Amino acid sequence: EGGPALFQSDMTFKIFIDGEVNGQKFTIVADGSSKFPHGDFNVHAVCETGKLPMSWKPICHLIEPFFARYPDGISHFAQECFPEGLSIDRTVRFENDGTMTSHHTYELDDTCVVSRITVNCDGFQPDGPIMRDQLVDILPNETHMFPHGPNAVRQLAFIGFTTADGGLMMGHFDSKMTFNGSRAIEIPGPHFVTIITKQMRDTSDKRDHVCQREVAYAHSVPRITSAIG
Amino acid sequence: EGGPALFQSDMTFKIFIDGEVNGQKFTIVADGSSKFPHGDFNVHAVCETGKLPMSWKPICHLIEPFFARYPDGISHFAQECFPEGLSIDRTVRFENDGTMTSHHTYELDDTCVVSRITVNCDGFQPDGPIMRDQLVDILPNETHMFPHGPNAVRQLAFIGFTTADGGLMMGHFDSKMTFNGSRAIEIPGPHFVTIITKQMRDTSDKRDHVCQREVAYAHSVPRITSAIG
Repeated sequence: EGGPALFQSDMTFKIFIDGEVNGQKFTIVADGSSKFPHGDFNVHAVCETGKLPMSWKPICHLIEPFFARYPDGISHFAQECFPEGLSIDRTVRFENDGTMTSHHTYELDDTCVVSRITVNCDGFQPDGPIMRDQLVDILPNETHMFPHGPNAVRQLAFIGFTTADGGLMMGHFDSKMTFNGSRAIEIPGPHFVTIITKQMRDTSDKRDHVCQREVAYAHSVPRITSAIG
Repeated sequence: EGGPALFQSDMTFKIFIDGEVNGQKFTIVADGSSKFPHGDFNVHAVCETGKLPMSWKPICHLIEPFFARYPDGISHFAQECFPEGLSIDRTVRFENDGTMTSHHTYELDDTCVVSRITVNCDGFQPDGPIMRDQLVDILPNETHMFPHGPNAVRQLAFIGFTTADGGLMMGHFDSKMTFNGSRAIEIPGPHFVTIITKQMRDTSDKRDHVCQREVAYAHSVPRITSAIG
């Protein structure tokens, strides 16, 4: 084969982000380590226009669904999209603040994964927690995956960020992964992917950047057999 | 504060819902039971105005967060809420359909929680799957519970329902649970409550009713410390 067959070796991956936020175009390149059976992987990403013009927090999701660990019995869409690869459209709407809108595309490089991304960030508060970099932590979460028509899936998530003064900035994440190819592909039934993420600027680098860790795995949930028995 | 002490016995509950949908009033009354350790309780619901004019499925979250089994280490906020009690303001925005707005008060009467709810459902598509009773089941979810101000927690969820043509009706659920008391109560950290829900008709009760079983348990997700391993 195959699709998930391709993913049984250890893996590297490459991320070319080409973003902007309220005007300031920037470029971010990152590259990647994920060891079979995946589920746990770290990213080094380097801001190539020197300094990043806003927080690195909201970048987390931008910097690899195929690397989530799936149990047998839940079909691994993101992995089955290969080799044809997949695209992603995604909005994240932060309350009383801005909206990221990414478009990602992905290509397999026999055992590498090239990821090429546009992201616009607009209507954002320049005085707010993302620009003033008042974003303390990134709450873990149970993202919801749903079958989206014949060749895609949808990922819905609430992304929690803790504010300087110990509040909460809530983001609404709506993301659609679509298979590029023409052949048939199984759309898994409704499930979840748990995503746990830790971020930080690798203190030994002259150029703005960060290291990032993510644990991410799929599960389903109980079924009820009857409403009395 | 001695609220969780109270819930250490087997309780009952009674619910009065005053509803309207597309300008047509309806009333639902419910009762049920939740034996310690709780988290798997059932409710018998009856429409007091004859025939309900919409699917029963979307009524599910209306007919008891204090009956979610928590584990130690997470404050079980809806339980700390007594003896005083708690209220909920909840909105469910359905994709391309209407909104359900509800206000709930909860009172404890010895070992009975009495619930009083007014809900308004507006802008619902008359030929839609909700008004045409074409919802077929309810998808299990992972609500996300966040602490909110000094007196409240916020609950956020994707509540989906399978329609009869096997598509998906998706609700954006946003709920604020407020402590009615003037003391200070412990505001738990960000966690989750998993909810599984199933409805069935008891064929002995000739009235318009549902029996609804719910499995609900809170859990939190371990927060990675090393950005390494």
